[PDB]
Amino acid sequence: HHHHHHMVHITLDRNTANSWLIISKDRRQVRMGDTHQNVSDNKERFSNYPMVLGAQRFSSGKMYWEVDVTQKEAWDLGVCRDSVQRKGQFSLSPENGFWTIWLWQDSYEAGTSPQTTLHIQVPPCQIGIFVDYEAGVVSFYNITDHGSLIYTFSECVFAGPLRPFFNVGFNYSGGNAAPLKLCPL
Ligand SMILES: Cc1nccn1Cc1cccc(C#N)c1
Repeated sequence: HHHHHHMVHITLDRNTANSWLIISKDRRQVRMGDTHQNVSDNKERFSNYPMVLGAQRFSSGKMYWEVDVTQKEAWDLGVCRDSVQRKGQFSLSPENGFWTIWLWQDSYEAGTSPQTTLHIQVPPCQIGIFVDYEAGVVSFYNITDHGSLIYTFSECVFAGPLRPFFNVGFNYSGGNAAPLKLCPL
C-alpha cells in the first residue's frame, strides 16, 4: 500500500471512554485500569466494554493511521458511525455501524456478521487503518509484514460521520494489560 501520505493525527476522546480506561496526557495511548478511574458517567461512555473513540470525525476524503498492539492478547480496531449504541450489549458488525478487526484467543477475525477468519502469517505489532469515505472502503494493513493487506470491507454504508474505534480488551488473564498506542507519522 502507498496510503501513508493520507496520514491523519488521531487523538482519543476521554469523554467516550469506558470509566476503567486510562488515556495518556497526549491522548495517543489508552490502557485498561485495575479499577474505576474516578470520572463521572455520561451518555457518550461505552458502558459494557473497554472501548473509546478518536476525537476526529470524518465525512469525506481518505484517512490513514497506525496503532501499536505489541504484547496484547485481545483488542478490536477500526472505525464506527458517530451514532453507534454506547450502553448495553451489542455485536461489532456493519449493520450496527462498525467496520473492525480483532484478536481473540490466538485468532484474528473481521467483524462481519457472522465473523470472517483472517489469514495472517506474521502476528502484527502495528496495524494500519485506511478509510476511503467516497469509495466506501475500510482496509487493514500489517505494518510488521511490509504493509501486507489483512482485510478490506467494500461497499460500506457508512450512513454518517465516522470515528476511529478502539477496544483495549479485558484483562482477566493478567496477560492483556499493555496499551493501544497511536504511532507517530
Ligand atoms: C463491572 C465489572 N464487572 C466485571 C468487570 N467489571 C469492570 C468493567 C466492566 C465493563 C467494562 C469495563 C471496561 N473497560 C470494565
